[PDB]
Amino acid sequence: GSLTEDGLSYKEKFVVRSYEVGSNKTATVETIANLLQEVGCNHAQSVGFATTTTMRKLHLIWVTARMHIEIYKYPAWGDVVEIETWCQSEGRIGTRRDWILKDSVTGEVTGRATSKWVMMNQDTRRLQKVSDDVRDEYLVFCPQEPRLAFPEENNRSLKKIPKLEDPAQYSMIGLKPRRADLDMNQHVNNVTYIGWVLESIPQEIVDTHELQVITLDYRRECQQDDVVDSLTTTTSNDSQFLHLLRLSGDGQEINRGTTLWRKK
Amino acid sequence: GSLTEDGLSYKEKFVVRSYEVGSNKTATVETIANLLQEVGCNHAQSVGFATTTTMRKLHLIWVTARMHIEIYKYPAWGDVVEIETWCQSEGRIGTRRDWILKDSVTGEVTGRATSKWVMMNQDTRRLQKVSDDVRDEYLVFCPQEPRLAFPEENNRSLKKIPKLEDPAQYSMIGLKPRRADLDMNQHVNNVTYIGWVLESIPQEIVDTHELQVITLDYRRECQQDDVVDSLTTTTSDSQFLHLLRLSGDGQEINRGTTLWRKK
Ligand SMILES: Oc1ccc2cn[nH]c2c1
Ligand SMILES: Oc1ccc2cn[nH]c2c1
Ligand SMILES: Oc1ccc2cn[nH]c2c1
Ligand SMILES: Oc1ccc2cn[nH]c2c1
Repeated sequence: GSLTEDGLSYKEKFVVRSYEVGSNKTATVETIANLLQEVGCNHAQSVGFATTTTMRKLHLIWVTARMHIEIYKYPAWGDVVEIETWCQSEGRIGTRRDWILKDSVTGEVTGRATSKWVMMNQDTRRLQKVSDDVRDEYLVFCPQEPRLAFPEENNRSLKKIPKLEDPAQYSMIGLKPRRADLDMNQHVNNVTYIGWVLESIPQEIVDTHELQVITLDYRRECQQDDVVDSLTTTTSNDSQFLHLLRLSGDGQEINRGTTLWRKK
Repeated sequence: GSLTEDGLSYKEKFVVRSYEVGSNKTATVETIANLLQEVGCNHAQSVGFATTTTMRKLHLIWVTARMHIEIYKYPAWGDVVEIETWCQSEGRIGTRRDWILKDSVTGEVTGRATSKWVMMNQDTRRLQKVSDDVRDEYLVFCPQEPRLAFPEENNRSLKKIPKLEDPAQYSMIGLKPRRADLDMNQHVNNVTYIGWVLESIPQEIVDTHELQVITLDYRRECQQDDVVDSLTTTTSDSQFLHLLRLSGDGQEINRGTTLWRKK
């Protein structure tokens, strides 16, 4: 991978691996989300990082508040997918990281993603508005004029998500992360939550439809010793669902989301 | 990746990804096992295949009976690992696939693996002795003289593994595969079983030791709706005996042994 000519975005090519594909003979949404995370990590390393010096001094970290992914065409095993990523400050609310996925051979856009990140103290877990000092240190690596993967005036990436009411139409109970679901700092990887949300989609939908859109809100972390319940209700050719992840015991919410599926 | 000059083995380089590393900032054993599987798939595609023409129509498939992995040095995030793989027929018993892992920069051997594969009818699940017709269509892609990743006389890769007796010292119960744990044919990937075996190793061992050797025997496949119990007992470096069995009736799916070195 490499930073582009202006040094304001980062591009990388990936060849889809045999173990990365699902029952459709194409890359799963979890493989895509992992590649978005990988290109994001390489972009941060190429520019000196995704904590800055000031964040490390104040015990501050970036945490994902929302992830929105839209896939038009999933790459097959052996295909080359090219991913471009960039960041932008959104005032004092937080930062936004965007991605554009392309078929490396034809140059056609096959997917796009956008994520909202908030600043949090590592220890207290208290969210805070972005300070001007921290902002200045990020701005030199971001384009100054808006560059959005989802420009549209009424787009799906910014819609409010309601809380699923009991009883859920479908559910997958007792979901536990294993050690491979944890990252280098023993925290559950954000991609595992996508897998858990999709667990409550019935097999019939998986067999006859392809996941086209997923929007996921992150409210709370799931610990290594936590147990999760995944709940889904149909809200709708296309099928739409409302999703809720909550702790098995007391029902504390960890995530809420929406998915949109198109007939195969 | 590419077949070597003689076309009798296959080599491929992989750059370790950020999400592929664990708590010690190096590639997990599950990442390694996935790369061995990936280089094995690419070798089969490059020579005209993971099933022959005669095996197809006769509804025959290759299934893993044993996997033995030894890691001396795990690659870190950004490191380049070079993997060479080859196959050899072992008479009418089955086939063997071997791997050698190297640091691509220094050329030093950082790991090695060996796997035993048996022939099974995909429908009845009955194991079969390898027919001479199938043997012939495979021997043109394998070296004729023995080439072993584990040459040593009666080494760790060929030792018999006993059945763990109850009560187990440690256990992780109620383990279920999710859709990401299934492959392109909706079968649980062989790597998930490695993850499940290691789940019953206590966190204290994980924090103070590194996994150096794992030998795993496959007895029965776990279905998408099956629930598994992972059991471990210390037999000793630290050494453990492992058993994976169905939550309910206790039917055995796997047995194994691991060897860990102090960090
Ligand atoms: O559970 C699921 C269902 C659908 C998809 C698509 N990619 N990953 C999935 C997992
Ligand atoms: O057929 C293709 C080829 C490459 C890519 C990349 N994303 N989706 C694809 C589909
Ligand atoms: O549960 C475990 C424990 C140790 C390792 C090392 N790689 N992957 C593991 C999983
Ligand atoms: O430090 C290294 C560098 C590359 C490889 C490959 N396997 N292990 C390694 C360790």
